[PDB]
Amino acid sequence: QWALEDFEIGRPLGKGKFGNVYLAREKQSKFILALKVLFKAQLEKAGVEHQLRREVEIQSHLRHPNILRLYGYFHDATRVYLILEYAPLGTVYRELQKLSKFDEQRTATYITELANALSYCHSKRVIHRDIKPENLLLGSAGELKIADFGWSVGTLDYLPPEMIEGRMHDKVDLWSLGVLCYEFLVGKPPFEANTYQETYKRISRVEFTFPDFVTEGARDLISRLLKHNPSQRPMLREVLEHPWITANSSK
Ligand SMILES: c1ccc2[nH]c(-c3cc[nH]n3)nc2c1
Repeated sequence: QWALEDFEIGRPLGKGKFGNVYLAREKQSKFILALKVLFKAQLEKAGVEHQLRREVEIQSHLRHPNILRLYGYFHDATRVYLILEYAPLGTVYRELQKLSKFDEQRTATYITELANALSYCHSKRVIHRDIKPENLLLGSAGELKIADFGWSVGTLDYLPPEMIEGRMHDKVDLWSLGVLCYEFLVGKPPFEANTYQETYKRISRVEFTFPDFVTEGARDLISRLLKHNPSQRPMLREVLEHPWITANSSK
């Protein structure tokens, strides 16, 4: 449908191995969006093309306030272009370095927004797996928007024991939500190591601890989420229904 000459590219927004995302405006519509620029070269090279066209599938057909819209795509010679919704307030990653830590009411809200987001996804039998702050965008309202659906069906920090030990995986996303929740509160993930190999162990053995300032209800919720056994992990409903969530989730 589209072409590059339909757009006026703007300030660069992001980097990464495959290329960059830029601000851009659609010529005749004046519409503002984001253009992901991926090199055909590197997509083939790094044997991923299949992943790319799966991201295209899933993230297109999806619709939800807490999921980055994907309006479509197009390619040329050197590259493929993903026409993405644009998110004014950037990544959660950035707001985390900037603040280093989050409060309970910000954390809780994010957790909700995230829960609901994944509710909709699970309902459509799609799982993310790559839910890390580098992947969470903020809308104008300051609201969470899950981007990026490459790995939707490397940094182990976000990956649950089953995935990591290479097993039957169905609940993963709830482990991550646990992880995410801990990261928001403490300022780094609960499984952070210095090496790939150590992290693996730390995760495999579910070794994590709570700095003093982490309130009891938070621990509870996180603890419940970070169970080694997939089956023992709450359902999103319970997470939404948790007393520390509801107590705190401004939204
Ligand atoms: C900083 C500030 C705003 C941003 N929006 C985006 C973005 C990426 C895809 N859609 N919107 N990245 C940003 C980085």
